[PDB]
Order: sequence, then C-alpha cells, then structure tokens
Amino acid sequence: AFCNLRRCELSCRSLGLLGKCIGEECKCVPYN
Repeated sequence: AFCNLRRCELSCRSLGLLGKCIGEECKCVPYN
C-alpha cells in the first residue's frame, strides 16, 4: 500500500510542518 502524501503535505502544512511519507503512513516534521 502507498502513502497519502498529497493529503499529508497539506494537513501538516496547516500545522506548520513538513508532510513526510514513512512508507504507507504520514508524519508531520521540521522542514529540511
């Protein structure tokens, strides 16, 4: 199964975080 990256880079952005694909799950983290 693939991660929902386009949903993640918006949802974490609405919190001031980088949306990161772990592999099938999303993470909200500092921008690199």
